[PDB]
Order: sequence, then C-alpha cells, then structure tokens
Amino acid sequence: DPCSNCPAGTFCDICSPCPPNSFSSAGGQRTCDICRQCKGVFRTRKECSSTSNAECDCTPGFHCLGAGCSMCEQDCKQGQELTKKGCKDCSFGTFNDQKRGICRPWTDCSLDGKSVLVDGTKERDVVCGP
Amino acid sequence: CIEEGQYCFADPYLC
Ligand SMILES: *CCC(=O)N1CN(C(=O)CC*)CN(C(=O)CC*)C1
Ligand code: NA
Repeated sequence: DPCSNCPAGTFCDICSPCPPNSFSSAGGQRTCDICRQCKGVFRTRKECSSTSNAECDCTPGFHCLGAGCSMCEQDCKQGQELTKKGCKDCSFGTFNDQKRGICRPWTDCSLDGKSVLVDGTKERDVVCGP
Repeated sequence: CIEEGQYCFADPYLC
C-alpha cells in the first residue's frame, strides 16, 4: 500500500530507484529485476532501461530461436540443414528453401494421382501437373 | 532442434 506509489523505475523498502543494470516494469514493486545482458553471439537489439529489459538478437551467420530470442542457431545455405555436426547438404529426395530448419521430402505427385510437372532440387520442391 | 554447443547457443537468462 505505502509502496503502490513507488513508480516503475523504483522499488520500496524508501522508494529507492533501480540499481545499475536493473529495471522495474510496473509501479508497486518490492524489487527491480536484473537486466538480461547480450553476450557472445547475442547482440544488443534494445539496451536495458529502468523500466524495460534488454533485448538480444544474434550476430550475422546465426538466427534467433525461442520466445524473445533465447538461443542463436547457426545459419546454413538453401539446400542444407543444420545438424549436431554442422551444415549438411540435403540428401537426394529432400529440399530446404530457407537458411534454417530441416530438409523436407519432395511432394509425392503419384499419391494425389499427378505427374511431376517439374523435377525438384536440394532448394526447391517438385511441382505436380493435375 | 540440435543440442546446445558450437552450432547453437542458449542465453541462460532465458533458458
Ligand atoms: C530447438 C532448440 C531447443 O529448443 N533446445 C535446445 N537448446 C539450445 O540451447 C539450442 C541452441 C536448449 N533448449 C532451450 O530451449 C534453451 C533456451 C532446448
Ligand atoms: Na520488458
């Protein structure tokens, strides 16, 4: 109650503003949260403020995974997929059109009762002719 | 998904 007036940017114990490298998102807090820091492969997208957390993306050659970019995952080329042992070319039959994710099998045109209008590649799916 | 290592880094603030 006394504290509910301590506004965002501060905590209560007496409304001391947030320490360095600390923030408070709303008024009323009995403490400020420590700021995420963007280290190694994580680059700073938005600096920490007294009322907002730091935001991180990834250095070029990596890309963000997870809610709020909790992980940086190495890129590969179209026609590859990342593995526990690095970028591998797509096996014949499979394609990746992005710098992330897995090689996916070509479409089976026979199944939907159609011919392969155009052959696939390690970057593009086949195209079927109805 | 691949394991955390030299190809994928986890920010332990988040993780
Ligand atoms: C698909 C990756 C994934 O969800 N996990 C693996 N991992 C990594 O750090 C990959 C770079 C640990 N996991 C996390 O979710 C950590 C934040 C699970
Ligand atoms: Na925030």
